[PDB]
Amino acid sequence: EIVLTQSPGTLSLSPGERATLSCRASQSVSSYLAWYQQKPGQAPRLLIYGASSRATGIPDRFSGSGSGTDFTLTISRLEPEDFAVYYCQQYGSSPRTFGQGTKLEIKRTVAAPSVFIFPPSDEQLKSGTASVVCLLNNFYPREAKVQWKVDNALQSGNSQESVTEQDSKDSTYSLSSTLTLSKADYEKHKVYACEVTHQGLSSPVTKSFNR
Amino acid sequence: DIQLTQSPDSLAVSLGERATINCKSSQSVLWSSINKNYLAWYQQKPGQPPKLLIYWASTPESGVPDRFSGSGSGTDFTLTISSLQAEDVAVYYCQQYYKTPYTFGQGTKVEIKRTVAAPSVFIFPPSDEQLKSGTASVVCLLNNFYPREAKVQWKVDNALQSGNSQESVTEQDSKDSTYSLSSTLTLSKADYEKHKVYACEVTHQGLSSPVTKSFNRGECS
Amino acid sequence: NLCPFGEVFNATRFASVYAWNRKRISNCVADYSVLYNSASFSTFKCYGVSPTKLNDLCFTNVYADSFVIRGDEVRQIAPGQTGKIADYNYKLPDDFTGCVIAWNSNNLDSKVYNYLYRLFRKSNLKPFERDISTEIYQAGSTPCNGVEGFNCYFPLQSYGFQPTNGVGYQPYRVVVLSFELLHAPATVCGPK
Amino acid sequence: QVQLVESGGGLIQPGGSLRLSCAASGFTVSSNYMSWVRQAPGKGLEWVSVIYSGGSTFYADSVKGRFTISRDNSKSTLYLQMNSLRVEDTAVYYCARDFGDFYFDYWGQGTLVTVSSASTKGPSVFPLAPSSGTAALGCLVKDYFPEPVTVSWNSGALTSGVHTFPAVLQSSGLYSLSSVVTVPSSSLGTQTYICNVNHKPSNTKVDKKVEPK
Amino acid sequence: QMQLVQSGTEVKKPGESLKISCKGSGYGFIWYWIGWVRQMPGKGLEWMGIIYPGDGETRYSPSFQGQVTISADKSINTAYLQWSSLKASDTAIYYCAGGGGISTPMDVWGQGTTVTVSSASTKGPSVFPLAPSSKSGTAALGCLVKDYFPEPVTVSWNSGALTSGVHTFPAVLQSSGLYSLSSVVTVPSSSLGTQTYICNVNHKPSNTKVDKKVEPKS
Ligand SMILES: *[C@@H]1O[C@H](CO)[C@@H](O)[C@H](O)[C@H]1NC(C)=O
Repeated sequence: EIVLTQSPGTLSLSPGERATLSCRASQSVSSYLAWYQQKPGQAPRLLIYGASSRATGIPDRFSGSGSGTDFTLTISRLEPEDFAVYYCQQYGSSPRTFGQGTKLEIKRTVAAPSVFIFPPSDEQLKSGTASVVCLLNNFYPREAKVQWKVDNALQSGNSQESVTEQDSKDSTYSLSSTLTLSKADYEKHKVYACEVTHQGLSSPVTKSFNR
Repeated sequence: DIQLTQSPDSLAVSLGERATINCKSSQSVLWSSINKNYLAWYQQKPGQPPKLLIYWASTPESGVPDRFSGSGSGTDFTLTISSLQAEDVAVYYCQQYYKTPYTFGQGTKVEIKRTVAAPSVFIFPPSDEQLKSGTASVVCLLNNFYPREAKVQWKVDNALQSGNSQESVTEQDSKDSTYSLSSTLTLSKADYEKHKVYACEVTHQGLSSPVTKSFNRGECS
Repeated sequence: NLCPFGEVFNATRFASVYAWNRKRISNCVADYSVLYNSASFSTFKCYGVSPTKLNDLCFTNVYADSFVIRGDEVRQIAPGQTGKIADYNYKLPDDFTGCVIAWNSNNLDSKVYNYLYRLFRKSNLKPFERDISTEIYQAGSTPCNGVEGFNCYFPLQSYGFQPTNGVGYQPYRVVVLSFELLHAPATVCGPK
Repeated sequence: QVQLVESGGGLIQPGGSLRLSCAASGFTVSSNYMSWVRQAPGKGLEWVSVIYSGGSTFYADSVKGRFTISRDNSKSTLYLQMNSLRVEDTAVYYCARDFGDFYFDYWGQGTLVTVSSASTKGPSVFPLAPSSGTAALGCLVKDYFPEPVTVSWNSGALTSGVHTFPAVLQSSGLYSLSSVVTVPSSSLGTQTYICNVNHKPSNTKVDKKVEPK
Repeated sequence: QMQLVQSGTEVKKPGESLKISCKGSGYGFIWYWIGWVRQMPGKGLEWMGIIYPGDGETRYSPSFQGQVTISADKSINTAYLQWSSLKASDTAIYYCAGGGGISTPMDVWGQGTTVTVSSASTKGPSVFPLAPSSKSGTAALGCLVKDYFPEPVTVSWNSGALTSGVHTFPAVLQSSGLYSLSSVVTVPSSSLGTQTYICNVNHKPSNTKVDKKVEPKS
């Protein structure tokens, strides 16, 4: 088996810049390399074959180079939709193998999150479980700190977070943190607050409600 | 999984006579493009690895004496040893190599046939040195007999024993074509000293009536 | 009156496997020993007959098939095998009686190359079939009118023989000896 | 124009069997190499099997003896039979047109194969009501298995401002998900907002209306 | 002509792993396919499998497909037969053979490798006399070699001088897991008062050497 190593694992650039991705081979494969692009929730698309020939329908800003053990993919003049995971595949020997990929996100101006809090439904509350939801809408960069505080007591271990992939026109992220509790534990406190720390906020933003 | 069955399992031929061994194939082993049957005959003498005697069912391997011949086709093949000699005593196998997996015959034992020779029977009581250990071994010896088939029965105080005896047979002697046999009766020392008469009774084709060799425990001259 | 096995094995240049060469050998005495106890070869696989009786058996005709392939594909030159070479370039019959002799040819056929193999075919080849078509391969229902394009590919492909490659990618020269026996007088025999 | 559309993904117990189909358009499947390439959740691409133009078949070591690739020329379809699935085989399987056992120039949309002993469970949909500029509302789709869940807003008429989050696997062994929308706070009394949730593994279709409390 | 040589005798306990060797020497090992033959004590030949050392092509019997493994190293011209967990079932002699191709007979044979797989452990024999009966023309005497493991033992008479009339029987496997043997000799009974008959028993696995004198009882 021949391993393909891609570098870097992830790369972040602004639109209009150049992206250079490297694929290195366990043994030499002699221009028998292909490049694929995979956007979230979609299938891979053939970008480059023969390490240097461009597939049909692919814009000229994609270019392939290299041979032997060293290969390079260059995407010029980045467009907010050119952002996806890029895979190198070798067809020198059997079995054919892929690299883990290089994820390429887009760089944009810092955007503060908008914070909303949702108390548990009455309908779910009749069931025995309360779910408190905190939403951070349209922020950048991805790094954000979300803290659940119940009557100003910091909660731990009963929350789960989910982040969207980059919105493909305005390049923001959004995040959901859900705090799940029994109805007995839920009706044992009064104030439920969600505190958000992010680079785009001068000080943390707290959104709270009373039961 | 082509199967091969040879017949007979055993064969007794006198010096200078003819030995015939048939091998029947479950399926045909004729390679129609080359028009040759992919069948082989091997000889294995006691204690030695098999030797290739004949390939392509009839072509003798280099150095094999002319008295060996191969015959047959389709599903029926025969190995023929004309003028059997004492060095030809072995087990003969037919093997198919038309297709993988290769398969062997069950084997054909070839011994020399000679005039009937009665065994000479001897009986050995357990040594005093062995009795100190806790187990007694009585030995019966049948020396220089043919044919190989012989019946040996142990009697302790005229009571027939069962399940406590083991037999051993030599290979055919290469000069007089006789066999010899050992029957070992193993007992506790208590059961050995609960009886007096120990007898080994031999039935063989060369004896007019059964021969009994006995001793009395603790008897002397 | 020896048979010209040297012209085959010691040939200056070898054919590509899609257009494999065949030399017919007849009315001659074949001394296989000058060929068979050379240890030069890397693979010497025989099927239905052993070389140790070849110097001393007889056949109507003998065929020597010459070509060049890769290491990964020398295993495909055998009966009951599957793969690009066995299916689209050179196929041996299941009842094949002969030998496949292959040796590494990196010194001679690898440069810091010209050999090709068939990449596309709708149906596998029958045993001992030779396809030298350069017709454009039609992968769709639209005809191709003889130019490469969408759903129409060139059926052949070049080997990338470079000396720095791994042992599997190096060029190997392969000779297949087939022994033809029919209902006719035998014309190729050994010293015996 | 080339089209590859897949069929047959679903939940299956370990040791069970499943058959994936890939209907093909725009080329003749009987004269082309075709392959099945799987992708584990959150992992890379793994080539699984290939069928040659001449009918020859090849498989990867992880699936040999269990997977069988096949083709129907009278239905223009590619099939993958699996027979003895393990939980490590859980992945999205992609149908791909193969250029001579070299590279994959056209791909299908993929179908998801989940191998788990867990039972199918339908989701429960709850409202996330708007607060007392811009306001946010949404729907919480909780306690379902397996994936996926498809959510719309107003039967596809509302697409601007919507964020449906990836599912998170609770410690229950079940999945939960939220989809939210950003709308003018003028609108809440006037406009009616309904989320349409569809979980086909459970045959569940819920149209849940959310409004301020 | 080509020549095969195999590895030495093996004695193992059940559950152990084992790998036996067969090395080829000669003119044209290049085209030789190496097969493996099992022969259990007193039974016929069973074909196990075949390998081509040049590229490692291997074929197995369905009876042996999944629980042995046949390997080869072309650099030393050696074939290998391997078990990962031995059973008592596997006690046999294993022959490596060679033929000049697939669907060819096996011209070349190795000497064989004896494999004994038993729960027993090494024990020296105990040697007892089978004394001549108290009748002195022809007499029979012998040695009983009991309770030893593993095979083999060598028995000689008069330090190798006595050979005519000697019958050393094949060893027998007792239910104890140990072996027993007897060697007898017929001699004139003139001799019995004059000549002293000593049997020498050698068991190399346990480094046991025993000389036992055989005389009539007193
Ligand atoms: C082929 O060339 C080799 C190497 O020079 C030589 O040893 C061999 O004799 C040649 N064969 C013939 C038939 O001339």
